[PDB]
Amino acid sequence: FEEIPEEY
Amino acid sequence: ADCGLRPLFEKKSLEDKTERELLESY
Amino acid sequence: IVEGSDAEIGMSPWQVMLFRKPQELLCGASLISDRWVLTAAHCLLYPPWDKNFTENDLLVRIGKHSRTRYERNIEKISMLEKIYIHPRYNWRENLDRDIALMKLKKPVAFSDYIHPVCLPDRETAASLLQAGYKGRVTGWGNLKETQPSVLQVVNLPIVERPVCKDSTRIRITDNMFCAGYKPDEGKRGDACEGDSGGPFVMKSPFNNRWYQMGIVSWGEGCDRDGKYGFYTHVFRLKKWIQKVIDQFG
Ligand SMILES: N=C(N)N1CCC[C@@H](C[C@@H](C=O)NC(=O)CN2CCC[C@H](NS(=O)(=O)Cc3ccccc3)C2=O)C1
Ligand code: NA
Ligand code: NA
Repeated sequence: FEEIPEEY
Repeated sequence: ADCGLRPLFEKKSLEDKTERELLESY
Repeated sequence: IVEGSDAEIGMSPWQVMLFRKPQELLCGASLISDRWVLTAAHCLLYPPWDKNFTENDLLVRIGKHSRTRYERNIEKISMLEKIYIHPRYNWRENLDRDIALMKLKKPVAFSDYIHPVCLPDRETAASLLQAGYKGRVTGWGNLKETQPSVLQVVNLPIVERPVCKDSTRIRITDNMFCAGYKPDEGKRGDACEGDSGGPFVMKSPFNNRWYQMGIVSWGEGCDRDGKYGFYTHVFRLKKWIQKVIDQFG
């Protein structure tokens, strides 16, 4: 999985 | 309200490539 | 999905990805309002497998096309506020009442790629839920008892209850329906691992709207001859759906 925004 | 009417298909009066297969079975 | 094909962009804008923050794909789900997601209870809770997911364990991803890329400017990722499992979900025997509601931390915004599906009314249900009428299933699950790069779609026929019953040892309930081609039909297709919680939808010929009739629930293997996928019967549980939203959102 391509990493997702950290804010999430 | 606006449920089940797709912005890119129903709302523009375009059909997806296999939806006739559904309708044809009814 | 087995023997399906790539979805078209914006073809299933109510399709949701249940994503585990290891960060892995748990199941599909469907958007029924700006704040409510529908899924399979077993996606969250399955004691035999030691599965009991909580609000803070998951992320909901909406407007997706690709299974793994973070689709910048397209998808929206929400946090769950609360999970509701059907009080009579039967995880001990047959996954009877395999349904849950997830209320989002904040209403999502509609877009070309994010739009809710309708919930059937008794009369839509009455005329569409007929043996031989086709529905559509979508997901990012296994292709084979094996993973797509993009959302897959497959159109499948509802099969007569007796045929369903006689294909398995599990005992079937009024809260389930099964779908697939019969060995004779020379057309294949089925949901597979990772598709659970996704929508089984039909397009009404009366008002040209898409209705979610079923939820990907269970089966035995994927695309086996003489076997069929089983789905939760959304209309039979609609009462419970209303409720929760009403009694809470
Ligand atoms: N449509 C199919 N052919 N499927 C069968 C293979 C993949 C399934 C999606 C999956 C996504 O999570 N659902 C399953 O894992 C739900 N479940 C949980 C326990 C094992 C069970 N399958 S089984 O063990 O063969 C038979 C069984 C079914 C119901 C309760 C217990 C036993 C199953 O289908 C659907
Ligand atoms: Na049987
Ligand atoms: Na089959």
